[PDB]
Amino acid sequence: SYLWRDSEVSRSGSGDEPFGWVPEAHSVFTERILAEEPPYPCYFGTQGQQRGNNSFSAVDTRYPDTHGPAALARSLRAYRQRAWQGPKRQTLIVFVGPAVPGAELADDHRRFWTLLDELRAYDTEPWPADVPADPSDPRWQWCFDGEPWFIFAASPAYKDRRSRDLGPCLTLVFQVRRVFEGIGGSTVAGKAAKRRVREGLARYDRIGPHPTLGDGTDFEWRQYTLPDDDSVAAPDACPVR
Ligand code: HEM
Ligand SMILES: NC(=[NH2+])NCCC[C@H](N)C(=O)O
Repeated sequence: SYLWRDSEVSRSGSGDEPFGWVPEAHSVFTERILAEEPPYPCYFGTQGQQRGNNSFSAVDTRYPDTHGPAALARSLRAYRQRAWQGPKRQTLIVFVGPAVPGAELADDHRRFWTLLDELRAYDTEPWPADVPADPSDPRWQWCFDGEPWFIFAASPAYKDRRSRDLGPCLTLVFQVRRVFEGIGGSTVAGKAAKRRVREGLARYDRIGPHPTLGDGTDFEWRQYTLPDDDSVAAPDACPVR
């Protein structure tokens, strides 16, 4: 019941109630993604926003038993069903709040991995057979509710990689793999997509595309939590589990 379309987010909370900080986080996020000049680097995200294809949820760290990982697992199951109907290019954006002034990027990434770990406990489906369960396997991807996802962390502590600063809260961006159908890495369209996004990053960010994004697949976990510099994590060092 915490899965929201744009028009529903304002009813999340009002004032100091649980989620009372969500409507403002939603507005900061949409302002970032819809900004005109320079445009947000990912036109897919911008187009998804414009087309009503982004859904939202939240975690309120003050109330983990009612507004935390158990509820987010329910929201994610509902989102997964939604993501397989209508437009292929949908995204779920989950704000984790209230915001913590001065948090370091490493702290927000720690919080990200901890939240994924807490979700695994609430998964009602077995881990997919086509995906290795061992997070040190080159082919590991995070899975939930019977399928792999692409998931990444955004944080206000991304100072140079501004594309990943979506507002004052740690923000989790979830997609089922369906979003990439038609823009695989070998495809003409997929190469054009990476060109276009990376041109956008070269007009928006203070640091270029991270090496773990590739030239334009092993150890995808490193993409979930890009650093703010050119450091490259050890491949077998995924924090999950
Ligand atoms: C609110 C939704 C979205 C946000 C906030 C978002 C954000 C980003 C960001 C920050 C990047 C730069 C690389 C990175 O930091 O990981 C990126 C790249 C990209 N996004 Fe999105 N995105 C969104 C939706 C989508 C959707 C729906 C697709 C579906 C096709 C998509 C496809 C891509 C691709 C292909 C890249 C390029 C990867 C590369 O150059 O190697 N995005 N996006
Ligand atoms: N935000 C992003 N980096 N999006 C692109 C994710 C693509 C994903 N690594 C794949 O193999 O399909």
